[PDB]
Amino acid sequence: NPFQFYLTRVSGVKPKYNSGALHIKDILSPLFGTLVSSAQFNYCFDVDWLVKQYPPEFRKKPILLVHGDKREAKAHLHAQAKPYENISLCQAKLDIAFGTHHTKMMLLLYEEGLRVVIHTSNLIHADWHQKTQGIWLSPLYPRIADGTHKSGESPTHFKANLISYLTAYNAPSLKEWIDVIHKHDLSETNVYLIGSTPGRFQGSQKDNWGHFRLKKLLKDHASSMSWPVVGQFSSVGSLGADESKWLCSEFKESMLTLGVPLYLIYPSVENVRTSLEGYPAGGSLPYSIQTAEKQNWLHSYFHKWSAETSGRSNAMPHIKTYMRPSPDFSKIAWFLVTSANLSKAAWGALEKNGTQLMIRSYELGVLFLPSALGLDSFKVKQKFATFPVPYDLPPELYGSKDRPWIWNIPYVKAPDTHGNMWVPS
Amino acid sequence: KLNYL
Repeated sequence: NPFQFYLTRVSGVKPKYNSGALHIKDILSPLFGTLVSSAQFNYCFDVDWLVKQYPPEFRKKPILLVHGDKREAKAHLHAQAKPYENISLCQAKLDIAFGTHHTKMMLLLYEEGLRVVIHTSNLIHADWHQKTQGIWLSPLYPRIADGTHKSGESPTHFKANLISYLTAYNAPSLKEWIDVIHKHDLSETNVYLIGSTPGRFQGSQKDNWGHFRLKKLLKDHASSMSWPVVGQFSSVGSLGADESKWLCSEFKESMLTLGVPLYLIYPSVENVRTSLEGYPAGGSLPYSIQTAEKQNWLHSYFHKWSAETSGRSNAMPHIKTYMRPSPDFSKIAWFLVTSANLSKAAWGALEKNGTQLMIRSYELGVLFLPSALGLDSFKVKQKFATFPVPYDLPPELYGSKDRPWIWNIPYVKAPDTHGNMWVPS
Repeated sequence: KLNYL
């Protein structure tokens, strides 16, 4: 398996659907290596739950929490962590407003080497229970022989890209992790790192982050050949008064680069209502009425969540994926799993028009490029050399009575799976 | 932050 792309375990589906899936307990297990230290980058944390996901033998080993919390929320997280002597925290500077530290990554240092995990789940019980989530597992990276001179770099430049990503934080405790990475051989890595980092970027630096990073990687490492772009996510930024402000202009332009139908997959009310969680799935799908009412044009790009291929049509998506299928969806030019939702905050927007890219948040993803495997395209694995696309193709359009799930309005005409209504406030 | 809410 050259991909090492996985879904999380979903509670309440048949065991056959969890056979190739991983729980956080699986990732942290002694079978994955003899843990010495770990860093956990995320947005939301439940420290008590988190510490229990580590096996008993590893629970006292040092853990770093990399979060973006401020003020009182910062205090609460510190309070939450206080009991656990072995836990430190690193607050990621969020200088631009409406930015979040959204990246989901684990750095796992073991006796036998190093592992990097990039995924889509918050570190809270609910994100790993009945959600469709994604995970990329690096190989076990060996330590570089104390007597030798080598870069430990891959053809995808992953090691140097991860180090730059970590460097942008400008944080003391990450420098230690940067130095651990320096010591290790990451040359077997076959994915490309796509990061977002808060700032305003100019010159050659435009290419470093966000969708421009993607544009660049697709220019240099894909080739040209009516191939649709598919984008799938769980949160929706304010995109502008029409598609030309951002969506089809700079964002789709980046996505269509190589060497055009746009499908966007976002759960409908109906998807959420009849899900395994019911309406409380929508607590993880924060599309507000305020933002939605500003951009009604967007919703005609919207397609339902369907995932019979992976038995997860009723496990609401918290995964975020972007890809470029052929016209019949039998193959793809590339695949991206990432923390980046459909927002300017996450992907970046052009300022002082043309000259500046403005990114608000920290985001991280891995891009699977056929060229990194020596191929021209991947075949889509129909039932979750052939990439495991975790939802159904082609994506199905919203029916005329469907609406996008919007989290802050009531749904009281029909009960959900659990016979409840949804009344926010 | 313990969740989005």
